[PDB]
Amino acid sequence: QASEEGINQEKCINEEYKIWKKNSPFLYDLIITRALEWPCMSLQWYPEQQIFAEHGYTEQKMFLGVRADVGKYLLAVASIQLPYLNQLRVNISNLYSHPESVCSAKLMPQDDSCVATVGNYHNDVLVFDKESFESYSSASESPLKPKYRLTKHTQ
Amino acid sequence: TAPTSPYAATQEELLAFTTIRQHLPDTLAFHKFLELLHLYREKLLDKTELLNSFSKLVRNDNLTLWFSEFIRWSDNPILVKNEPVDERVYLPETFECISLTYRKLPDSWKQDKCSGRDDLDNSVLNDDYISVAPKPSHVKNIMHHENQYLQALQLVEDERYDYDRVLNTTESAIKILANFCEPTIHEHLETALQELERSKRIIKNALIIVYGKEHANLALDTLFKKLPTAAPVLLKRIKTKDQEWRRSKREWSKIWRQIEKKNAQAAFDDRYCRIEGRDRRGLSYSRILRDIDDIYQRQKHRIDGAKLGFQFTQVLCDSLIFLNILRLSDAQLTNSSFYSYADKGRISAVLKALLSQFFGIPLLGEESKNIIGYNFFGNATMYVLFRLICVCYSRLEHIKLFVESSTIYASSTGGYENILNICEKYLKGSCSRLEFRKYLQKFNNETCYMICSIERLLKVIFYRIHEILLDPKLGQLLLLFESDGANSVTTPREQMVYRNHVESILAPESKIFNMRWYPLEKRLCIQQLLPADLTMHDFENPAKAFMYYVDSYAISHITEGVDLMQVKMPFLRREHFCKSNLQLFFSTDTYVIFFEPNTENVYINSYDQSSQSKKQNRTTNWRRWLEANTDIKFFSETT
Amino acid sequence: QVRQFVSPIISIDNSALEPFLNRYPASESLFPVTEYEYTPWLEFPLLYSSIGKFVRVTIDIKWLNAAINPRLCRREIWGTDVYTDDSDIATILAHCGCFSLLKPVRKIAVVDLYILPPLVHYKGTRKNQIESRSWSSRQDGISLKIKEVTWKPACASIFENSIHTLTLEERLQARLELSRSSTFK
Amino acid sequence: MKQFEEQIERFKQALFEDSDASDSDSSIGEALTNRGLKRKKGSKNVYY
Amino acid sequence: WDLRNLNQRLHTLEGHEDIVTKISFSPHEEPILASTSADRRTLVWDLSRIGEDQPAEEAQDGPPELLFMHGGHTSCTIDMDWCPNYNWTMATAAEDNILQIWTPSRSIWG
Repeated sequence: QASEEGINQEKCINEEYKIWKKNSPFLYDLIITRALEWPCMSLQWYPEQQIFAEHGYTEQKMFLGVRADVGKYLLAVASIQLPYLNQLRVNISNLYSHPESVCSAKLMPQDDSCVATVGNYHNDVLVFDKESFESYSSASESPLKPKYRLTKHTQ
Repeated sequence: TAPTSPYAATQEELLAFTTIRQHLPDTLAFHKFLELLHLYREKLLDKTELLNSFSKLVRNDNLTLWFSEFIRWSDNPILVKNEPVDERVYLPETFECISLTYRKLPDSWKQDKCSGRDDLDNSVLNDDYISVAPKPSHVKNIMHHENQYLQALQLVEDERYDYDRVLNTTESAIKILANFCEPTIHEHLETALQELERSKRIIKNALIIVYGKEHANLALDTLFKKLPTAAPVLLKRIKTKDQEWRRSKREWSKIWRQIEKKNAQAAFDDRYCRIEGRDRRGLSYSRILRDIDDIYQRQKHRIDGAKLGFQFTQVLCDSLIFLNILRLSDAQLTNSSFYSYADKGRISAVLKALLSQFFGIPLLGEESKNIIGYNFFGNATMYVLFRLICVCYSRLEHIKLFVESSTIYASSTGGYENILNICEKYLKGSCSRLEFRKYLQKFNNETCYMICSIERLLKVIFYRIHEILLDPKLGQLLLLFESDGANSVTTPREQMVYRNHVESILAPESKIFNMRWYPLEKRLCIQQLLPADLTMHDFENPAKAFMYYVDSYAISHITEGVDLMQVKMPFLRREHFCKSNLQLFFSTDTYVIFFEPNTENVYINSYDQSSQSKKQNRTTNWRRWLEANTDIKFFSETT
Repeated sequence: QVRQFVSPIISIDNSALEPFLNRYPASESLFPVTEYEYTPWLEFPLLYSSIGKFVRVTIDIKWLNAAINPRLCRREIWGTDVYTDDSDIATILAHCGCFSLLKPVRKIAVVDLYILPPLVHYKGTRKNQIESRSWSSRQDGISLKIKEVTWKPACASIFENSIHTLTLEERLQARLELSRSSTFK
Repeated sequence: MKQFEEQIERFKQALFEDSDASDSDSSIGEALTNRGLKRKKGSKNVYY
Repeated sequence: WDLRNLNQRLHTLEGHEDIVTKISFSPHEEPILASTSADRRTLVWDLSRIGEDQPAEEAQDGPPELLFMHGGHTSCTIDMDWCPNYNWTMATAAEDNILQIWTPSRSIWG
């Protein structure tokens, strides 16, 4: 009996889908849909930018924290192609496993290398820096360790 | 010369309106003006709003005033009062019943007296029981009066009655007034003035007829005073009117006689008339459509537990009856007068084709056909055509069965066939209708009364078919039919793309009608499909259902089987390099879409003081709208 | 500089009906006699014996849609502020100004209507873009007037909200499971 | 301009239209009441 | 909310018919505000349209200070962020493992 409601609901979710998909070329000037591996808990745009004028685009950067699974909690960096006005893919890379969960991962405004990460699973704030990302090696069995551990809270 | 219709457009108003359109600088402005008028007609456009838009399109004051004068506009406080009706008009049905219709009276109603009752009548008459008739509530099969040759006679009789009452009134008034006109009238006036009070009504009615209900009182008074010189002018007028009306009645009685002859003969048949009237009132285009629509609407919402499915079902057994119908059709077609020489061939061909192709009438590895029901998709015209054909078939077949099973006219070799040959004769013009009907009367049967309706049914059918032959969208449609008469056993996707073709060939507004043929049972089923409806209602297992759905989601313009009453549109109703890498993943038990990872979809379209000033207007209007150490800190931070 | 015209005012004097509206006292007119579930095929009975009491109708959300309801377009409403008992209750709501036809509604309605003796004249006036018709002959039913309209705080429970009660990560883990088997592409 | 004249006449007829009228093509048969079936071409002549 | 008048809600924007979760301003123009909610939509409001007039049919989509509405997702959108290097562009991550980079047409705001 509850199936009926759930399946109807899922179906109109699908409905909204291609009814947005169908009239997209009359609504947007750009659409890039990416089916990443994992659920991305957060995103933050990167203020540094590459401009490939002769090639004809720009790449921006993105910082994601995703879960692969329960307990598999990871971070990644993406490069994003935007087209050029003045005269096309989403690339995942830089994937480092996190010690515990990420609910919010904020990078310092005037220095990208640092990221304060916290999650719904721990009361400790873990702040990462240059060396922590660059001393990590994807071949290693252990995750990173942040620049500092900040703990005052109990939740 | 040419006749003026009621409330016909006058010349002044047509002149003024064409000058209005001329002042309107564009034909687009004229079209907008027609739109204003039409939207006011369709109860979406108010009066004052019509005036306002008219002025904001005409930009001229005198024409606005002329419109407000033509629109008959008046701004006053509309007063609405609600007055209940008197207690005695409904109170009876609260009285303590005694029988079905007789209800005991309450003491407050046995409290008024009749003053001429003696001691007898206070013991015979009934005092405390009323007769409260019963009240229908929601009658839903209304009978009509079908005899239309009886009502013409009744109209003749009413018209001559109305002439008579008038002529008689003017006669009597002429008599009295002419009595009041003489030389010696001034002498003995108080006697004539007494024969006028005793006859005031006849003269009042004569005045009402000759002048009107406004001048009647005037003339009556003015003659009560100035009698011996008012009487002659009235007499002259009334005699002139009388003469002309008598002259008119003569010349129209010239015609009443012919009416009475013809219809008096042909009006002693309340058998033929009920049948024919109910028939003709049944097979009206809009009535057919409304019937099927009502049934469909009752299904969609499950009002009485009725679930969706088919709305019309009927079995067509014989295969020769169709050839009989074709025979009758061609017989009548050679004797019509609407269509030119080639349309006869066209319509005969179209009927033959749609009969043979669809109905499959000749003009462990083979059952797959009889298991696949053949599908036809069309619009209202096709549905009406097929309803007519099924009705004609049903009536012919009932005729044949009744001729055969009934053991009186079956004893002849071809009684049914005799009927067929007689109808053949008649439809070509070789026999008239009187012999036809009197010969029909031999059967004494309403079931055999039903044979005459074939001419009407065929006329409607020919009309539909012809309007299809001029329907330029017909071709593909029937051609599409031809196409789907070649498959062996269809997989859904073919039928769905067929249906999408059909639904596309029509305008965006239309319905679809689905007609399905089961040659195993030889059954015709009809249904009505709107955008988001299921074409195949029966699935024997959830896996089959999921398969058909996914196929539909793939191809079908709008997913079949989804509750449109629940969709909520997700947007407000207001050198390029593109690469698509997306696979729609489905579950088979929850229908959730997933995506296979590493999917890229990109859409690219290659094609300031305004923004800052809008920002500033925001700041300004919003600030205009607007008008503890915390305030200390803030005011340290303010400017 | 455009001329601006003002459509007139509309005044309603339901003062003669006062002995009926107040026939029964308050505190003893709490329960409607009978209750109906609106559908475009609803027909009240004759209710002569209970004049001065009220009934309770219940309208679903789909019925208040000018596209689903077929009766909404025929304009079957006679009267102003007191209507014949043939009138379509949806049109009564939309004409007495309890919702708008252009914006779609999202709640269940519970309407409570009065029962009133017939009237001598039913006046038809245009409001909210709904032009109720007029009846000058004698009516044979009774009349209805809106006593009060109450909307349902919860009409239906969209399942994405019932699952919205669950925690993000928890419900997200069951998401991954469904993504595994899926039995098809 | 014949079509325009027909349009003007149609608009005049719409203005001319009475406050209360019968729109449905089907008329009221015998039917002995008007409840339910008003707007039925002659239902002003019928009552209890 | 405005800090010199905190006794009073500055204004209230309507249009989501269940829980709204998260919001963000545009780092290029201030009058543009983005909001994400549980009904699978993200709404963009141009606040320069307080108090404006709107036609009858224009009132269907919501108050006139509503600008745009994006619903290409299929579940609760997790979060958003504006790309600060390009105008009118935003990236949204949702619960169904989907990322969306999108910017509306010029025509609505140009």
